[PDB]
Amino acid sequence: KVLRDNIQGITKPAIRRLARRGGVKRISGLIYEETRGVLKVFLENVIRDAVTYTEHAKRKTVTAMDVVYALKRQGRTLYGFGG
Amino acid sequence: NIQGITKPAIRRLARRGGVKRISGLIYEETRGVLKVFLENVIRDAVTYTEHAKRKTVTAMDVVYALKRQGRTLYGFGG
Amino acid sequence: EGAVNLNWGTIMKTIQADPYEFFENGGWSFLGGGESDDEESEEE
Amino acid sequence: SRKESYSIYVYKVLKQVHPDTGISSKAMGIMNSFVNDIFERIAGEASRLAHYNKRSTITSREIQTAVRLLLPGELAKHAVSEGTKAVTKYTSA
Amino acid sequence: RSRKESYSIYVYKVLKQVHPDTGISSKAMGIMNSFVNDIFERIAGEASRLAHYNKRSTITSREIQTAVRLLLPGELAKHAVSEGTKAVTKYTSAK
Amino acid sequence: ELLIRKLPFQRLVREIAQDFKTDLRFQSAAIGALQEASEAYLVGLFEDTNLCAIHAKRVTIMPKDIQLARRIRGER
Amino acid sequence: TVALREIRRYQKSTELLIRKLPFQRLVREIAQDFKTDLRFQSAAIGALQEASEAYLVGLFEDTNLCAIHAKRVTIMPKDIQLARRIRGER
Amino acid sequence: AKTRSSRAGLQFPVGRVHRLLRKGNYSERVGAGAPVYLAAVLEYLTAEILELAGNAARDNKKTRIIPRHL
Amino acid sequence: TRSSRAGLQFPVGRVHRLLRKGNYSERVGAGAPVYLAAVLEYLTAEILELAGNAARDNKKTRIIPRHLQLAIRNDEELNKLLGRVTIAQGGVLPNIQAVLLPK
Amino acid sequence: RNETTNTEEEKERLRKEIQKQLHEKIQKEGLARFNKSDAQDGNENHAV
Repeated sequence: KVLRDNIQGITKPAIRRLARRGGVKRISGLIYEETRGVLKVFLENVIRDAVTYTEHAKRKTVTAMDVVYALKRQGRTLYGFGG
Repeated sequence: NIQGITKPAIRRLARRGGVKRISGLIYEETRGVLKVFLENVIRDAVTYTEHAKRKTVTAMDVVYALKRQGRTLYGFGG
Repeated sequence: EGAVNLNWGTIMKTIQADPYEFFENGGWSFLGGGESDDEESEEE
Repeated sequence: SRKESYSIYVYKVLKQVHPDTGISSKAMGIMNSFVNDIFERIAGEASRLAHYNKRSTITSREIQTAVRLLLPGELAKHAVSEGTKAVTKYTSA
Repeated sequence: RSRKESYSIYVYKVLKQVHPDTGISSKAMGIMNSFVNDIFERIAGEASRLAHYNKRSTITSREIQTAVRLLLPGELAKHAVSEGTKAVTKYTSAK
Repeated sequence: ELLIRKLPFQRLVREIAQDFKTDLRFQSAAIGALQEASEAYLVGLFEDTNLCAIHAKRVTIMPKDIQLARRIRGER
Repeated sequence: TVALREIRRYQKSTELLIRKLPFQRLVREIAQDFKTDLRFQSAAIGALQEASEAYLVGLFEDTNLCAIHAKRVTIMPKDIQLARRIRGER
Repeated sequence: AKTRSSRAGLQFPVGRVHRLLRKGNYSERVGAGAPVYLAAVLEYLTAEILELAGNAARDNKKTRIIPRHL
Repeated sequence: TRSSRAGLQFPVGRVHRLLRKGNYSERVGAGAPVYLAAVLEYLTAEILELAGNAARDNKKTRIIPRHLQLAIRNDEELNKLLGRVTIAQGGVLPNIQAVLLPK
Repeated sequence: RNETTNTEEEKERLRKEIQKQLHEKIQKEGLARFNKSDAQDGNENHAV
């Protein structure tokens, strides 16, 4: 089964909650799509590296350390999941 | 010696940066920012020099100190 | 201190409606996050 | 498999600092990640210095100047003092 | 005297291979040498980290290839991998 | 606590991963780490956007504030 | 108009826009607060000046972007502070 | 004082840090006080962090430190 | 030489020695330096191609740092690759904002 | 440093103790300012 257009699973109230945690009081309606695109470009950049690590270890499962190294490469060091 | 960075020099730097109009406090603000930057970079360079047990600051110390900050510079022996 | 921004415009209207009942309950103590007063003991 | 972590050492340090406080498992994971990260930073910078100066040994001077580069002012001063004190007393003993 | 190494002659040979009727200043040759050293350092550090992740004592061409893939952007990485594979096969086919 | 729903996020991650290699498996902690990083990143971006919007004397964040923030951060 | 003439003139040239002796005196003044009797190779001062001007020009570009975002031609200290905060410097 | 941690009055493992510095491909040789110095620094920094984490957990009337307090 | 066997101009022995003396790994395979030399040669060829084009565009027969800066900042992939480096005497690209232009 | 962080944190325990005394002081202050008789006399702002 192929997944098709699941970006709309980032619902509008979710983006609103992320904005409220960010301190945003009033939100324009074009933001939600803007944010969605931004997030896509982020994940595509992180996943492409995680997958690159997974494929280099000659594995077939993406592990948490692959994600940790992919983030560390971008200066996105993450504590809590190993390291 | 911080007065040596005159107003025309800051104007020139802003014109090469494409700035068309400049406030009057921009000069002091820029002097403060430059002082902070230079303080950090020279502190790192002097750390490198002291470690190398030298009394002269070389170009290699500056280049490694900029690589430390992430401001990689080409054309000085790197 | 709190992790969340409060709706002070609702809170101050409730406090204006009955200032006495507000202090009777505990007053400003509700702002101290949650008063669980118990060991978290999250580690198994 | 015997996996290595700094958990027992963090318990020791915590009891030294806060006898009546406990740490969650996730906070211990974070602390382990932090310790590993700092070790990696310091060892990499020490290696970089050793190569910069055409040396093939990591001595306490390289580690000291790495701490000087990485840590900010007060933190660097206190950590340098602590490390020199510990190294002096280990040498003396 | 001080016999210190650089990439100037190789950069000059490459320039004359791509642009025959074009020279290069000394300051630009210095910048190109610094650029080569930088890219070398980046690739070798990535290869080392990958080797240590995968628990291997050896830096082979697989590590170099995957570090190239990690570091360079899509088309650039593709062309570079093509070049590297071509050169490795041509060197291995002969002896 | 995480704000994006966990299963829609899993499906999004799988959909994006479906381009780089067909039929990949994922650890659960991998998806959890991805969600934590994504939400932290977005919160920082919304902080910068709020700063820009306040700079423009506004209170409403608009897409050009996001664009300015990503430009200054050095994002492509 | 002279402002735009100068912008065109300075985005064309590459020569250093700070006088050498003032920058050397500033560097020595700053360095004297960490260790007395320090010496600097002339190339060290040159590299420092190149890096400082490149940094300042990038900062002025971000400041100009912020100023245009607010719909102003004039750059202001609050623009600089906002740019440095968004970069992650302050 | 058998363990090298005891001879230095430390809680972190000097021997493990020594092994990781050696079996880590950093330099051809390693000193004798570099592991001691690094362990001292690491222990100091962890104590520094745990003090403030304990303070924050005590300001929230909690006995267990969680990621929130860190 | 090993450069000739691979049809290369960059040195294989020098790169192997630098990898050997750089404290990277216990041992270094023989296909790594060839691949890395090929990558470096490709990247320098691309850089020098665009810089020569930029220098001819200015009607110069010698490459200066200005042409390197123009070639780098004008190529999207290279400019993304060399995103943090500053080039001495490279200058900046000519760029005037739309709202500052006269009316 | 450990004896200074102990000293600084004991000054921070005094900071917390002061803050606790301030919260207890304001609770009692409010309880005195507002009596149950004022609550009974509710000037309902009936819309005028």
